[PDB]
Amino acid sequence: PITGKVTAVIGAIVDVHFEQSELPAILNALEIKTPQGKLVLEVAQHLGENTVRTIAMDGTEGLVRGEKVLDTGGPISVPVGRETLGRIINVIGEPIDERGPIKSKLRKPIHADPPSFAEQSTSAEILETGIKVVDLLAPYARGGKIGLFGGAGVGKTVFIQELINNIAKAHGGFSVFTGVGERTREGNDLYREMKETGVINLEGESKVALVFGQMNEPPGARARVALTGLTIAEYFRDEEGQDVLLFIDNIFRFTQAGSEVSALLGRIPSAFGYQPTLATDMGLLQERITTTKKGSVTSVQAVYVPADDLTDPAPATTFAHLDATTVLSRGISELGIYPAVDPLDSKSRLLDAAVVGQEHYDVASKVQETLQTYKSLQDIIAILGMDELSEQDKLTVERARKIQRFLSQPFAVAEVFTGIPGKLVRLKDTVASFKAVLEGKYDNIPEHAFYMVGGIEDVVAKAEKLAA
Amino acid sequence: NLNETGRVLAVGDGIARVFGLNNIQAEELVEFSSGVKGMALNLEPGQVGIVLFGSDRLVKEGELVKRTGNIVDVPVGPGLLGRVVDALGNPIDGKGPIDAAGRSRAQVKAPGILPRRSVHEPVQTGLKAVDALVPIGRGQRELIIGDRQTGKTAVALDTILNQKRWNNGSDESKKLYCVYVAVGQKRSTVAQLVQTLEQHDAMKYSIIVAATASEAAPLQYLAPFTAASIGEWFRDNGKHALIVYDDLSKQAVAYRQLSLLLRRPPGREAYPGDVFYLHSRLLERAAKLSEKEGSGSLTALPVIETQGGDVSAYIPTNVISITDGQIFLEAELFYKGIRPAINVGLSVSRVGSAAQVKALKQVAGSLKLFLAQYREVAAFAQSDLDASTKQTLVRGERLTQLLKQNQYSPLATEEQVPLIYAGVNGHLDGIELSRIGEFESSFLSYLKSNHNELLTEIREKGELSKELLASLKSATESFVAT
Amino acid sequence: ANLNETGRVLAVGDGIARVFGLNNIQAEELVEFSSGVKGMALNLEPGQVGIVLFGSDRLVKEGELVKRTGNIVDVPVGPGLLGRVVDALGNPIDGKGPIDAAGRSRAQVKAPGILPRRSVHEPVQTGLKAVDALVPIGRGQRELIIGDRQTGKTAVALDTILNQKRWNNGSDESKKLYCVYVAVGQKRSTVAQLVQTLEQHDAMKYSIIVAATASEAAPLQYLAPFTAASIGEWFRDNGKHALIVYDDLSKQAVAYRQLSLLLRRPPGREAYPGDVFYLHSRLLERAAKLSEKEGSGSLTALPVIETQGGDVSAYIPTNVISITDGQIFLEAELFYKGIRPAINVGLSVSRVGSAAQVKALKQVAGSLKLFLAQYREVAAFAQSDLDASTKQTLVRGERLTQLLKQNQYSPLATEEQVPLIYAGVNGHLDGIELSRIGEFESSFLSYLKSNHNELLTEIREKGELSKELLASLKSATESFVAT
Ligand SMILES: Nc1ncnc2c1ncn2[C@@H]1O[C@H](COP(=O)(O)OP(=O)(O)NP(=O)(O)O)[C@@H](O)[C@H]1O
Ligand SMILES: Nc1ncnc2c1ncn2[C@@H]1O[C@H](COP(=O)(O)OP(=O)(O)NP(=O)(O)O)[C@@H](O)[C@H]1O
Ligand SMILES: [Mg+2]
Ligand SMILES: [Mg+2]
Repeated sequence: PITGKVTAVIGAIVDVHFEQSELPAILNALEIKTPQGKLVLEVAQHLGENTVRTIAMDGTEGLVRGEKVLDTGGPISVPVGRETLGRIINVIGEPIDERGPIKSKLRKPIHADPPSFAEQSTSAEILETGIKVVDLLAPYARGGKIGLFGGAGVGKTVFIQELINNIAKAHGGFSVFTGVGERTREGNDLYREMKETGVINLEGESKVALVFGQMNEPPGARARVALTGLTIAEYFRDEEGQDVLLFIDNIFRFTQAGSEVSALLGRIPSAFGYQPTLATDMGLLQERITTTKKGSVTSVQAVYVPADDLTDPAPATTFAHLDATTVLSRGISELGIYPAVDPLDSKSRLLDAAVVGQEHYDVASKVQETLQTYKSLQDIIAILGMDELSEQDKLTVERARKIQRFLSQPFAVAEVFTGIPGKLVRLKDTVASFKAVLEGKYDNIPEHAFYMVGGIEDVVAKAEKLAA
Repeated sequence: NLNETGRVLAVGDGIARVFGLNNIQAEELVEFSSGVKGMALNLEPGQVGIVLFGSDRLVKEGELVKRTGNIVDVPVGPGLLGRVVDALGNPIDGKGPIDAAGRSRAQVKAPGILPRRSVHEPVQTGLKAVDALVPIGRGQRELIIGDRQTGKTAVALDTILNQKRWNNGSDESKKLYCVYVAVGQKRSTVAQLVQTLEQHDAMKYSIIVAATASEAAPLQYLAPFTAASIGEWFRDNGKHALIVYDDLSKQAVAYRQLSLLLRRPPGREAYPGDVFYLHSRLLERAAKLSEKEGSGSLTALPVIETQGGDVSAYIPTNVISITDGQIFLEAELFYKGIRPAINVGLSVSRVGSAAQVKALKQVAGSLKLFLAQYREVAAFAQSDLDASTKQTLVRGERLTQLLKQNQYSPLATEEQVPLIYAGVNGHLDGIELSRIGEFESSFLSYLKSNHNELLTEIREKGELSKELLASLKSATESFVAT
Repeated sequence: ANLNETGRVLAVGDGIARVFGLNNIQAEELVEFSSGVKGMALNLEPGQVGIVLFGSDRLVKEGELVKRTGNIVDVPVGPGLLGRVVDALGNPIDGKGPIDAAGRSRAQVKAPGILPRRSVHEPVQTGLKAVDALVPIGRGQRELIIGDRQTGKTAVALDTILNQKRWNNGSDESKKLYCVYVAVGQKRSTVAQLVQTLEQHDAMKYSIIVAATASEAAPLQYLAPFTAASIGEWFRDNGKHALIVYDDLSKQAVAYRQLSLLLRRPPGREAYPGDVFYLHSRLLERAAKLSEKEGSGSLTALPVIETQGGDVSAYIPTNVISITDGQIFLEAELFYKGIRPAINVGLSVSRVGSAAQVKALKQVAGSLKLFLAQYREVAAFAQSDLDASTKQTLVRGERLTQLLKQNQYSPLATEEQVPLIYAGVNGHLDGIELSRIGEFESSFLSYLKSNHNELLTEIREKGELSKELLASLKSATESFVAT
């Protein structure tokens, strides 16, 4: 039962005294008992003379030099396993949904070493996502990191929610959503919509785990929450053998929080105000998302770009870790295409003849090149009319317009908002379906049949209902 | 003694470094021999660092300092309505003691994930441009941002003035109590503001928390949190209150002054690396509470001054990322005559339509669209144009003109929808741009004389049935032709 | 416990550990801590030693025992390191067990001076039609690969290594190029997936991977390129030829800035310390061709720098550009379009590799260098006239632009290259469609291999083009183009 004494308090920075050789290792959690509940402190420094500098995980107002501080023996630990699903959890593993304790079978330290170079999977491989646009044109790397672009107005929470769904049905993996610096109003929003949509099911079985680290929490808490969520997401990989999703929203706010803590600890800022540890801080988190011999954590991370400056160290360092991107757009939204993926903007390192196979690569490449030639025509189609189209071009324009609508898809999660049933489309479908369209086997099926349907058979079936 | 007392080690620049106070709490109020108070921000090993709430000619090396035992707090409750207080809740209006229902800490945890309900109720500013295009809901944080002298305060003040409609009733669910936080403004400005609210009989539902230009930084730093507690009494008791922080730039500045003087590590722009935490602590306290917790709400209109429209600057960036949207105001639009100088393409309400009277959502759903289209085709205003691109031009020019407004004259929702139905649905394209002013004036009065029926139904149902649009269409077309 | 040999930790934070005692420690000596984590004695003072940790600070407590090593920071070297993957302190991380080492070179070694060198003259063969014709790399040279994020930078280094398989199976001891690929701040998976690519192509057997990845403590990343240099130097010192790839020095410089700021050194340009030029300079200066009086061994460096948004005037880009012997600059604008390798010719140069170009390339690539930098002239001013005079240049250029396009993991022999550039330079493609230039190569090279293998063997053997062999190359190309 290792005790110490608060000797200094400056904002979220607390110094604490201990007896010779009873000092908690750097990164150990410490606890002060408040009337609120408990105040957790993360060791950050040995300053000398048996004192430690630590960063608070909640407010330090009302603290008093001399207050007793318990050493927890290790890093902050968090409940793991099936019992976390459907629950809301703060950085320190407490339930915050007023639904009683998470009587999880374990608790695990949020700071853990990444898999070794030996543990590393050797061949990158696709994560089948059930979503059409994504699996054909910008496929997710299994174990990879994917940056999700675009904020409000583009159907984001539903895209994220269908991923949770499809993955849990096609792979039997769960999800962890971690909100880092999220707006609280919006955390509440998301919780209410996860229950509405069924992905959180307070009576039955739940697909996702919620971890929140709000804006109003001190820098330390916001710096660390991503780790908490990851630790939950790691256990499903490591003990369950699951291909697991981890949503970090937003990854920019994790960089900012880390930046804030560094400043408060007295470190000289690097370029542009950022911490001097920006890259290793990023490394320490990202490197844990990966494929092991057991399975894989696959993370989808909302990325915010400051001033749209892709060179600002924040995105620059974040991008170094991204394997693919999914770009949701108001431009694709306004046209009537759900989900609102930009199929010429979303890019994947795994769209490669080596990874996905020549059949896959050839289809996807032409689909792009088609929609690209179609874009630079949107100008002259408005001026020269349509009649002034050349032999190949007149056909590919009418064809692109069909392909553009075949990339839309009804989501099983949105069914309650829509009424339309949801389809989970397989990759073998998607490639084949689009390979047939490209060649000219469905140039005589009217557009509306390609819109909001599943696998190729759904174009055939709907076209024969648009005749009754 | 030493546990409850201390001696002053050194003093200067509003900091007193003090020996003793061994039992003092982080951020405890203290009291010096001369009568000046101050708060313990730095509990260090040998000593406490205390920021002064008053001129530090009052303190001397060796002077005795007393614990008070309480973290800084403030009187809260309806006894404050119509009152102007300092940051600590001391009245300054000359009107005698403030009856408190109880006292409340400056720093308080924002409602968590759970006790919140989605924003769904209008905060009616009464400003066409806002209410139609950037709707604020009870619980929302909508930023008012812009350069100096652009109309930022006016936008809050006319919103405050508008609450007259419901604050003169008995239904307390509709009422919106008002807290205006004057931070770093000169005193006559705050005095000239109060004189205005008094003239518009809007003081009676308002609280002014004023930590002004020549006050100790800690008081300017504190004013926002202090008032937020005052505002929270309302929220916490099943009622609704609007808080205007005017402005958070100046607060950021006093916080920075404290921090550098206490020698805490500086960073970008010399703000301490917890300045963001300063504002998010504060703005996450605005909230719509769940039914289980009273259904009360606090709503925040923070103000931010930009320099040369540089939203990328440290504080503007923090705040823009913390809130739920910006109303962005511009010098150029102003001189053009577009007042409120709202730049629509840059303003947002992230809550949006769910915070908007259904009636206004109906006629102005398109309005969102057109001004957007207007702006793309904008530079074509200078000859040989399509029937497509000139129609865009004609309509836009008029809606832009419709949306102009005089200060201190916010309009009712039943006065807005018919003006915006008129604009949106083409009934203005015939009238010359010089007369869209006198037109709005004449159309409303006429509608009052003859069609008081639908005004009432708009006001009472808040919706527009199919018969109503058809009635509106009839009343409009009949006015235009005359 | 000696105070001379042993120490107690005073304090530990921000990557530094302060130790009391160690009174017989050397400046820059490795130490071992209680937990196994090692460090370096950076700053030596009255009453305490400043030690930089080679791992997490969590791993060192106040009051802890610290033992001297006697050794200055170093690594194992020798030929026993081929087909291995070590970390920056030479610790084996491929799970393949103990490193079999000929011995231990230091991390910081001085570069051979003015005397012990000779000029470069031997080809490092990349197998990349653009590099070998337009930016020839010598054995002992230092050529910087520089470009934006995701522009095939690594791809050039990698395909260069996979091209060495050609002679690294042979008997001739001298045309063998042993490799060192240094991963600095990369993802652990990327490096594992990269090894697997050296494995599949059977290249791993003549290469060495040294890795300090994204998550590892900064000083390990800072250290990695140096301990890689020593590993490489062995070959240079023992009459052999090693190729070293620093991937990348951007991230090393970033690691070094972290180290520097945590140590509170005055931050200069872009918050890099005063001595960041020096960091690289001392590194890249250890690449040399040695004089026959020193065994003729050669180290060759291909460092990688990452520009931001094409800006080469940034601090770190200009520093290394003013250390290296040239740059292969790869361009985001070209890479977007398909021209890959995206070697922006105009902005690319080799400074000493001139002497090192295989004559047969130099012959069919005669001023192809300065023509292509000048097809770039008209092509930027034709988007203005339909000129018959300047349309053959725009059709030589356009064809040649497609001729230098290349698939990845497809490096080519010298003999396969010279006739492709003959068919280009001499205009044999002008009538052939653009969309068929890629089909011309594959059909042509087969046609060459099936019939004219006498000509193909001969280019390889001589390294020259006899007027006879050029008068024959004319016949075989005209014959295939007509059908
Ligand atoms: N809707 C309006 N129509 C006409 N005039 C207005 C309007 N709103 C504000 N003004 C006037 O424009 C000037 C500036 O408005 P004000 O509300 O003082 O903006 P501000 O952003 O608070 N400037 P400051 O606080 O001094 O940096 C004042 O003279 C107002 O009276
Ligand atoms: N000659 C080539 N032809 C076609 N594709 C290529 C070629 N060379 C590289 N690529 C591909 O282009 C993408 C990026 O190339 P890469 O070699 O990783 O560049 P890089 O500069 O290392 N990017 P990064 O390391 O992430 O900053 C990868 O998918 C490569 O496989
Ligand atoms: Mg103002
Ligand atoms: Mg690379």
